Amino acid sequence: MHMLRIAKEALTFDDVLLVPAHSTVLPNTADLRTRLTKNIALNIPMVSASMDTVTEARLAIALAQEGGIGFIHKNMSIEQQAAQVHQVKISGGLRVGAAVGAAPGNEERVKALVEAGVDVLLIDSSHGHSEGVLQRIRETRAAYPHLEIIGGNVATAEGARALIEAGVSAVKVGIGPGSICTTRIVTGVGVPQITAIADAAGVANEYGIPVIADGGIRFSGDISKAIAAGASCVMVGSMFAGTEEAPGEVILYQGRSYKAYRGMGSLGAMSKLVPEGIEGRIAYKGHLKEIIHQQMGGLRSCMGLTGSATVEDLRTKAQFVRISGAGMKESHVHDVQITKEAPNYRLG
Amino acid sequence: MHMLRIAKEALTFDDVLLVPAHSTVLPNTADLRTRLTKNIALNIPMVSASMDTVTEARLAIALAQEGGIGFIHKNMSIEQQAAQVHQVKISGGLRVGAAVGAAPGNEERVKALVEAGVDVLLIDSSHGHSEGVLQRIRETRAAYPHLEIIGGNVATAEGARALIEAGVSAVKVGIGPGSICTTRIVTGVGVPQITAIADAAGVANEYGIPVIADGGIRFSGDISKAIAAGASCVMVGSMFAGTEEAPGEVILYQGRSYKAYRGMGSLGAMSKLVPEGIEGRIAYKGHLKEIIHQQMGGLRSCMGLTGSATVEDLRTKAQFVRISGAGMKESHVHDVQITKEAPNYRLG
Amino acid sequence: MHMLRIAKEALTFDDVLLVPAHSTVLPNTADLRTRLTKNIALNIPMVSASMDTVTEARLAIALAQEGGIGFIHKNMSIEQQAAQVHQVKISGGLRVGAAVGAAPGNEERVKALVEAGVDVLLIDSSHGHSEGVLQRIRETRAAYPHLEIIGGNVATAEGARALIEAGVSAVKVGIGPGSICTTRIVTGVGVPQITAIADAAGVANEYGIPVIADGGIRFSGDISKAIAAGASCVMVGSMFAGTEEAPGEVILYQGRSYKAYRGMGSLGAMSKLVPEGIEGRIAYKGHLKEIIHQQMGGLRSCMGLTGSATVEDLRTKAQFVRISGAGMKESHVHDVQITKEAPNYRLG
Amino acid sequence: MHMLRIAKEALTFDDVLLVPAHSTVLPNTADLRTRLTKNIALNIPMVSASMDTVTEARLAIALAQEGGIGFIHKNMSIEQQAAQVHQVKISGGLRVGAAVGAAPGNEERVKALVEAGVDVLLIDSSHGHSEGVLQRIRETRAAYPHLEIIGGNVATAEGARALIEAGVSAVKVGIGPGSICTTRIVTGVGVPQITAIADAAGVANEYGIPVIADGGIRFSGDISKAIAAGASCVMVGSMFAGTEEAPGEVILYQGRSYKAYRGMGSLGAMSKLVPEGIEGRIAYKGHLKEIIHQQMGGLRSCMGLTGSATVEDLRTKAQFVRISGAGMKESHVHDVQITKEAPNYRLG
Ligand SMILES: COc1c(C)c2c(c(O)c1C/C=C(\C)CCC(=O)O)C(=O)OC2
Ligand SMILES: COc1c(C)c2c(c(O)c1C/C=C(\C)CCC(=O)O)C(=O)OC2
Ligand SMILES: COc1c(C)c2c(c(O)c1C/C=C(\C)CCC(=O)O)C(=O)OC2
Ligand SMILES: COc1c(C)c2c(c(O)c1C/C=C(\C)CCC(=O)O)C(=O)OC2
Ligand SMILES: O=c1[nH]cnc2c1ncn2[C@@H]1O[C@H](COP(=O)(O)O)[C@@H](O)[C@H]1O
Ligand SMILES: O=c1[nH]cnc2c1ncn2[C@@H]1O[C@H](COP(=O)(O)O)[C@@H](O)[C@H]1O
Ligand SMILES: O=c1[nH]cnc2c1ncn2[C@@H]1O[C@H](COP(=O)(O)O)[C@@H](O)[C@H]1O
Ligand SMILES: O=c1[nH]cnc2c1ncn2[C@@H]1O[C@H](COP(=O)(O)O)[C@@H](O)[C@H]1O
Ligand SMILES: [K+]
Ligand SMILES: [K+]
Ligand SMILES: [K+]
Ligand SMILES: [K+]
Repeated sequence: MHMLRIAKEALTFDDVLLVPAHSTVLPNTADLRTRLTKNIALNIPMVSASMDTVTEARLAIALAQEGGIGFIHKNMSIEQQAAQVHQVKISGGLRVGAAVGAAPGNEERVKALVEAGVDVLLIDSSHGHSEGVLQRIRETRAAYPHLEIIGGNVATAEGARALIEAGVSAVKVGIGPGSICTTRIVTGVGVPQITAIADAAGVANEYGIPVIADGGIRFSGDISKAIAAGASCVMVGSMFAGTEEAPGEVILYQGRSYKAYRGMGSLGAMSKLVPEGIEGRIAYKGHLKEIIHQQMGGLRSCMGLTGSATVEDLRTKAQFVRISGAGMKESHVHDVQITKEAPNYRLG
Repeated sequence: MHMLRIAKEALTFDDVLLVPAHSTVLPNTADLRTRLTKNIALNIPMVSASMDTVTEARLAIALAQEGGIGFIHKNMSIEQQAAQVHQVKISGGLRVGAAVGAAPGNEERVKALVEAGVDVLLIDSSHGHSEGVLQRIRETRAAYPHLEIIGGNVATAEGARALIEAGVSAVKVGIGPGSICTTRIVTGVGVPQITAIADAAGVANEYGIPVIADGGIRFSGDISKAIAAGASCVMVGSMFAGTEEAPGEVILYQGRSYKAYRGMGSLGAMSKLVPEGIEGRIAYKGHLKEIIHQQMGGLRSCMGLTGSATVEDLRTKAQFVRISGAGMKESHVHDVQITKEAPNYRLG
Repeated sequence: MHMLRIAKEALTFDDVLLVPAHSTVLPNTADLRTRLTKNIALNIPMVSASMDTVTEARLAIALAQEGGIGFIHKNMSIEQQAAQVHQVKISGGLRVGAAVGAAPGNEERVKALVEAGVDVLLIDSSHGHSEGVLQRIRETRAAYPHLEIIGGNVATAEGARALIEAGVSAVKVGIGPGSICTTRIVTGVGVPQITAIADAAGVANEYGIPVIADGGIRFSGDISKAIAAGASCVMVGSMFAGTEEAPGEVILYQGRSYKAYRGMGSLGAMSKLVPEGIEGRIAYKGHLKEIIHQQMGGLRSCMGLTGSATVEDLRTKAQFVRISGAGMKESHVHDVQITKEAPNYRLG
Repeated sequence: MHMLRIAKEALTFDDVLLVPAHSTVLPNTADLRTRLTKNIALNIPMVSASMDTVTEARLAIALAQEGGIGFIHKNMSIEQQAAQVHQVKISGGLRVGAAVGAAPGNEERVKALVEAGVDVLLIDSSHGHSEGVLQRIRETRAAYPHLEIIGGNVATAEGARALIEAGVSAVKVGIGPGSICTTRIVTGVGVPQITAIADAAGVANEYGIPVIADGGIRFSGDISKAIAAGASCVMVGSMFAGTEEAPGEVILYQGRSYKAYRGMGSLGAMSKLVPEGIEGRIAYKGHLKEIIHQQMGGLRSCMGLTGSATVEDLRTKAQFVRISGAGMKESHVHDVQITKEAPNYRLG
């Protein structure tokens, strides 16, 4: 019978914790280096979302200087987007990426971006397993046989495989886990992100193709978990939004400091439309460099606790335990009133 | 032993998500057409609840114009109910339904409604598996052999089967999931709605009889899930209550705009009574046509994500994953303050 | 290995719902009659807690008049307790019970209560499986071979069995589920109440001995569930506290009307003590008769939905489904603002 | 496949309850005596955290007088720490412990503490399975063959074993359950505490080595559970913070009385640092002696309910049931407004 076609149970970040192990690794000796694509290395496993409230040249420069790579968003003219890529390239040999989406008629944007020296092109869609997206990847790969191309987003083994066979240099994973996302609520479609990363990685591992975990990262411990689940690096929006280097001005509202943060599927980013994201504000965070130091500090401390000398060790060898709701509540601060916010644990 | 007679675990909407798949379907090319009954087609898979704060001729007209069908409520005289059915029929060949409940002595209401040209009669009860309800269905089917009859509500395979054998043209499913319902709390009786739809559909599928999923639909993603669970269309109360076309005037209260919305089992709708619903208010929503566009937009986007070309594909082929509480929390917007409500994600 | 000695998973009320079935039963034709003990019948399956903020003669009279039985509390002199039992007996042949606890030196209280015509003696302890309690039961049974004796509380098969072999006429079940109870938090000891009732009943059924489900009943649906789990009737404190007939005066506080309600293990009821209950206030509820009508209305409607003609049918034949947290949230009223509290669903 | 490397499910305090059993034990006849180490007995199973807002000589004296042992913290000079150990020793032959952490260069602190008469040395780390910690234990054990040494923290069987083989006299268990801890959130690493205690004890039991359960104890029932899980005693911070005897002055804030309580991994305790704890305030609690009486009262009442004559009986024979979220909610006080806080159940 099995009238209800339930393929399996799926987990996200708050369903699991990493198990501590024998370790000779110290936090400050952990090696954070990793891969974005088969041919592009990173010194830290962080990439910035291709969103108009997160990544232009300014943030892409600060991030590349810390060892990551920024993806310049496409909500600007072809000329401005190429100028922004070029600005990153002439700021000290830094690497940069750029998003172009998946619609037809992006050829001229793609050509401008390759000419401006873009290191990696992101063909990104809310549905990477769409035949349109797969065909744009094939055409771009035939047109530019040596361009590094990231394609996404998928949330399944099958999708990771279709992207790899279409020619991607990395698979980006995540359908609906984003802070600003309403896709799962408005469509009913999604896969909890830890299960999505692991399913994608089980395929991509076979071809040596890295998986980028995109969306849903809120605390530095979610980075650790995303990597242990199979990701080679993570993509973040909300963790970098609100930084000084992110686009837009600081807004003061009811004693607090904010920057705008919105989904690229929100009515405002898209300009009757049916949106799959919201328009919001995110607490001002100060300089990207300090945020990065705190988040990588957490990852470093995990690598010490797990005995993971390198990111590959965390990604292929660390183990999880599955926890309940009570388990998650124990993991947070509890039964004490906080008198000073820690820089790596800001709730409100 | 098994002293505790637990038949199985049961799931509702927030326990599951739909898995994305290979798709050539685009949202605006998805085919939304479906069946209400074996012989009555709909252009969209939405029917309105037979409630006195949701459906009279006005809403039934607007909905039929969008491709759905409205069920005129029975809290009015036989004459007014027939006049309302007739008003829908002479508003451009629109289809209309009407509720009559299940008590004896409804014969003359039934005759008036058939004469006024009603397309589908709803014999609706809070307990469709009641022998009284089954006998009213049999008598109505012998009296009107070609009248389309919907019978409900049930929440089990056995109940769906008893309704089919009594002569129904469609089975309506749902015991207790409604927004305004206190049945499960006051009686202890109910079945989580995704499991209820799937159990009913496993039976009804064998006879080609559609299942209508009634109650508990809050976001457009719940529509997708209800169909993937086996429903051919959904019935909604609260999603249409508060629209301009729903009965009753707009109430202004503490800066906000409302319309009355109440269970038909509430003390007010029934006039010592023991109620199984409450009397409430629901946010003013504006015109039904825009609400419908947003909800069908979500369903369309699901069909694109799932590669479901038609509603039948979603209903018989899409797959689910089971999620935890943490999974559901990730699916909503999280860790960002919303500055503008999206029209398809209004919380408060 | 199994270092963690976990005997099994256990459930309470909000973990389960009752499945609707074929029914010829109508709510107002359901038979509510049941057994308190092997030899004492009740017209409704409700008994009142032996608490000093719930049951003296006044409430015990009103309840017996509705078909239940009240247990007079022991926080008064032997003489006052016998006078209260006698007052119920001379108010029209009504049945009455009285609590005496389990400490040595209760012989003279017991003799006074039997002489005042008590129908049923409650030897009640927070730990019915205590050897002291079992020996007081044996001695009382040898002293009064025809006195109906209820012993409790237990939460296991083994405990139910030890009480039966000690000579009880009914087993009372519940360790820690009470509204006003902190036992499980302060000791770490308890069994979720639906599992506790079913385990006890699996034993008691073999001897024809009824089980009384004591504590944790909040809504009328919990009564249905407690019986379907194996109870012959339920004992309630908080549902009857705050009624006009319960002991104590109405307190007005911040616009609302209250009566005191406290655990018998609270510091105030016991007068360095280590309490296992709290002192509180409970909303004023009006007359017991109307409360009873609402709660039995819910039970009646369950019996209609489940096709349970008698309480025995509900107790031995109805089936459950296990639900998630999302299931429970769907069961309550949701996504609507309540404008008028229903008499059987008062939250605040 | 099993791409997601999930070793097993893990539980903490709120996931389980203890099952009541046949008992001849009365609360006030229960024997609370236990072991801290193989060679050091305690009269009650409570030790105080080595934190600068919890334990100096003053609290260590009051606790030892009640039958426990206090661990003097190391955020002071070697001389002050030895003077504090000495003060406890000359306050009536009381036992005392002292923390030294795990970094190299602690030799001279260790020598000063042994000379000042410390009974037990705590070599404590946030990662007891670190090779650095294991080597400091070996060196300290070769240097002081008869010094009782506690090593920690671990959360696994493997870790308990590595500590035992390094020479510890007791294993301290807990990675991340502390009130003031953000390790699990900032690193992603941790094990729910009931599972952590049981896994560690399965190893330590084989060598007769006690396990100390450290962190996450909020109510006296958590003590019972920690012992039944395999601990010989518990270590607490927040339960003793805010007592009169704990370090620091009472702070009055918004009508309420507090003392500072902070993680030893917090930015303030450590003085760019990446912290693993927060700085907070905890309600003023009054004298340690009364707190201890309430907490041991709860444990005593558990031993009565479980028929556990001694702590060893609770630790090796008591059984658990696994509960849901609804189970935990039933265990707390519910559906009543508390008018007087009980001394053993203070929420706010
Ligand atoms: C492309 O950026 C995304 C991504 C990566 C994801 C989602 C999403 O909604 C958007 C915005 C949707 C946009 C800009 C409309 C164009 C399109 O539909 O491709 C999602 O739910 O999971 C992943
Ligand atoms: C009939 O409308 C419903 C339906 C469809 C359902 C329930 C319900 O309470 C009412 C109102 C109950 C009324 C009007 C009283 C008459 C009766 O009892 O039939 C429910 O809980 O699941 C389904
Ligand atoms: C006896 O009334 C109870 C019962 C029935 C239960 C509990 C309880 O705390 C009390 C009050 C405890 C009292 C009055 C102290 C005397 C004693 O201990 O027997 C409980 O937790 O489950 C069941
Ligand atoms: C040592 O005290 C602890 C313990 C016992 C634990 C944790 C922790 O963060 C600290 C403070 C961390 C400090 C003082 C920094 C030095 C170090 O790292 O050892 C934890 O998460 O589980 C157990
Ligand atoms: O409007 C949107 N709806 C849904 N997902 C979006 C939208 N805009 C961007 N995203 C995705 O959300 C991610 C950011 O998630 P975050 O880091 O949790 O804030 C982006 O990298 C995209 O994958
Ligand atoms: O008083 C009531 N109690 C319980 N269910 C009701 C009541 N009135 C109507 N219903 C059901 O609730 C459904 C509406 O649910 P909603 O769409 O979640 O607001 C209706 O279609 C009926 O099935
Ligand atoms: O102080 C107490 N602590 C724990 N349980 C108590 C206490 N006083 C009474 N009880 C139990 O709690 C029951 C009432 O539970 P209630 O109906 O949920 O309010 C009583 O019948 C007793 O079994
Ligand atoms: O900063 C910190 N971060 C994490 N754990 C800490 C920190 N400081 C102390 N601890 C641990 O937390 C325990 C106290 O937990 P508590 O009793 O739940 O308040 C201590 O005994 C240590 O094991
Ligand atoms: K914690
Ligand atoms: K989301
Ligand atoms: K409901
Ligand atoms: K309780």
